[PDB]
Amino acid sequence: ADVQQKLAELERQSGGRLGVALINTADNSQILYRADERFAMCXTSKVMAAAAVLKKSESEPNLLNQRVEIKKSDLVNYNPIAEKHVNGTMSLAELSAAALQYSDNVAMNKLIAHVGGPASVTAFARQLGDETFRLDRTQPTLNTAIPGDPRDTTSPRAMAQTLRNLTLGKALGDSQRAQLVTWMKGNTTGAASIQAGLPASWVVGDKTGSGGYGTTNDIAVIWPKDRAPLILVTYFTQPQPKAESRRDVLASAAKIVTD
Ligand SMILES: [Cl-]
Ligand code: NA
Repeated sequence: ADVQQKLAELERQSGGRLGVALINTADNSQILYRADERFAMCXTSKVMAAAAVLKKSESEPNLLNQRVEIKKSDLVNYNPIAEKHVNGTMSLAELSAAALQYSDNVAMNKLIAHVGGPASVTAFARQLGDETFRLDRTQPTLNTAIPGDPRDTTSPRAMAQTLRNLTLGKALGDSQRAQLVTWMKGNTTGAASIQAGLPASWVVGDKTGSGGYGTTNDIAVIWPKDRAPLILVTYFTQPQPKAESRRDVLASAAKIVTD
């Protein structure tokens, strides 16, 4: 009740729309706030794309070593890693790491294309038992985050459950699960988001997202000191098309639900 009041107060002060789902594996409990509403995933969808490639690799041993050409025509709006590799190749492992750890747009698009496109990523989610996730578009258009638009959305509840399956459950084989967790623990983009609301000693693997309407997102697997792990999804979006980022809102939500 108090956690619910605190999240409602945070949402009101922020001016936007906040979605939270925490799974605490200590006691199999959840803390939910707008957890069945849809939110634009933005960058957070790259976990599903990378997981689809990892799943494909379970029946294609050297898949992660497969080379992918990077060309000027592949560049999109945010290419921090791929821009360094234009006119050469990157492996699927390198693209997965760039997508997950730097939010590289080109890398996401190569993962999407490899597995057959947005509808194939969505079909993979369905195979896992996630009937909420939808990836409709590639980068950069999947980030538009227009209010009322269901494209490229999921709910906090569904994303938390799916992230739990991918990182702590059995969606992926042991090698592939460990690889996903290692990639997420090496993320470089999340220090101001969920991590900023947790004690410094806790270990986090996370994936952020951002987009139009000031959309600011983070999804995380969290190992608190000497405790069972948590899964936390914090999704946030705002009324104005050109609203600025609000990573502090995600940090505040994380602090509220883990205090
Ligand atoms: Cl505006
Ligand atoms: Na989206």
